[PDB]
Amino acid sequence: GEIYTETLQQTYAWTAGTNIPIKIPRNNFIRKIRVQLIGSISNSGTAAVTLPSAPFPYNLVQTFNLSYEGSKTLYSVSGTGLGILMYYTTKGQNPAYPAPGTSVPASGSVNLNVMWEFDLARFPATMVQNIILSILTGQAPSGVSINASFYITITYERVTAQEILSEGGLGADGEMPLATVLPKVIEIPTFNVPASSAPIHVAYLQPGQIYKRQLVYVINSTSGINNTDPTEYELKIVRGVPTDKIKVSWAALQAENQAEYQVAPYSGASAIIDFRKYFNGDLDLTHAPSDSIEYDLALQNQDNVYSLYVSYVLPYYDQLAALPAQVAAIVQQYVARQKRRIKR
Amino acid sequence: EVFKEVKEKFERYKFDVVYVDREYPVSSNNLNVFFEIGERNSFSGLLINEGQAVIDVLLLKKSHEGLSPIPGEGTGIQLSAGQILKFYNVPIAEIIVEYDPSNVSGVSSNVKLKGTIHPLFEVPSQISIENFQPTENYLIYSGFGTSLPQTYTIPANGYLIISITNTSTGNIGQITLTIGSTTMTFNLQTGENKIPVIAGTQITNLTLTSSSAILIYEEV
Repeated sequence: GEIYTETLQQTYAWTAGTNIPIKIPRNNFIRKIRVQLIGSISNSGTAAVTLPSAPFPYNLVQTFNLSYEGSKTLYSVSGTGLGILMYYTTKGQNPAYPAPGTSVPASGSVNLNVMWEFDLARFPATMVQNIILSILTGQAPSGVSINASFYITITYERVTAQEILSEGGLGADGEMPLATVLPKVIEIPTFNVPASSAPIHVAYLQPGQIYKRQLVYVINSTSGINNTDPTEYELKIVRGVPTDKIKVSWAALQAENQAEYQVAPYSGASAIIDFRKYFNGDLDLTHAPSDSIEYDLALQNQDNVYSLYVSYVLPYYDQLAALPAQVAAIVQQYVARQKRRIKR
Repeated sequence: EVFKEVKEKFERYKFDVVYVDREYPVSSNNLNVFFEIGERNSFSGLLINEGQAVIDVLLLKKSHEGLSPIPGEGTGIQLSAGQILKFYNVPIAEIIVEYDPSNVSGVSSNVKLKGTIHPLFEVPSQISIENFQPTENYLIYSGFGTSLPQTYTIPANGYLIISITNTSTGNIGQITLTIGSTTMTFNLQTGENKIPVIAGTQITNLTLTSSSAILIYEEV
């Protein structure tokens, strides 16, 4: 239909350690919701305070939670998470001031402006209840004070009753169009994966969604996200004949990100693995028994590994599969286009 | 036609039930916490008033509008410290917890919402309050040394108990309390110290002469 974008008049003050619940108006379907922490970081102290390094400024928003009906969760990433995912999908050009380690002039200030972006394909926001994007802000850097607010810019596409019929009308229960592609960008944290030279089991990818890419990054207690422990990553398809879709050295995994994202590594402890490149198309686990694909890590020391997945689910996945080769072809093409809209 | 039929049917129910957990500070700085449960489905679980403040919890049938109680549409239950609001298949469209206009200033509670929204079944909808008054022996501070790291608000009318324990006996310091336009200073001994107080009284200072264990609570 008619995509059209706007900022919501109403902003939200970034306060330290708060959960700021935001209601996202339900006018049409929602294509992408941008949020920006915009203001400045002030130093009122006598000596020039240098800002914490990566993941800052990103971790200023400790966590994100965009969901509908208060329970069905489309998004769950931390600012540090969605922030690095944002850094890659945009060639390290994603808005993030100030850069890590930058100085707030003694009794003066710098500029604050960070962004996040939740891509909802073409989310049927008119047919669901309450899409609430709760930003649980983190902690203000040491020595400096954050004077910013959030700006929610929402992108609607006037999907009409007519057009909706043209892609398979509604679902089995008719709560969304048949060709709905609900983004399911979740991030599951693992703690104390012990140090090893041989990739030791880190965590399983749980079924109920189609995985497009996975952003894994480890966090040392000392260097934060600027460590170099991840040495050998490994995606083992455990179910069926046991196989290694991936067994690349950390360096080589960061290498594919050079070619893939044309951007230097966000840090020594991060990378991204695109499943469309190790399977034919996206790695689907909609019906695969749980514990069918796990991913490993050879950590120099023993740390915490965060794995953010950019996945999406098809709420009528079977009706899409049980559709006549006639209709399925047309419906598949709408779902197909939508599946790629959810990049970042 | 008279029919005698016999059929043993296997049936199962696969209906997705999504859990929910939302804890929002509720105080003079955050008057409204609002949890969105969708009108179409039904929520069952707990709304926990884990705090000292009393909140007015108004569940509405109609979304997009309220912020006050739309009559017939939404019903309101008042909840005090420790009272749980239990839901049994109550189809709500939004739960709005308002920090009560009548609380003693400074008192806050973390209203947490833990339950699951599952489709609305053909069984009754219900509400009730579990744990109606845990007689509260309300705990204010536990720590050690010779002074307090912060000021504290006393939540209710009752008796302030300051228990000071050390390896000795006798006079150990002083406490200062304020309410409104009054200040009071009290002598502290080891063991129990009991002071009648009214809701909202502030503990503004304590100074001890020797390092001690410090326990402050209110018998209400």
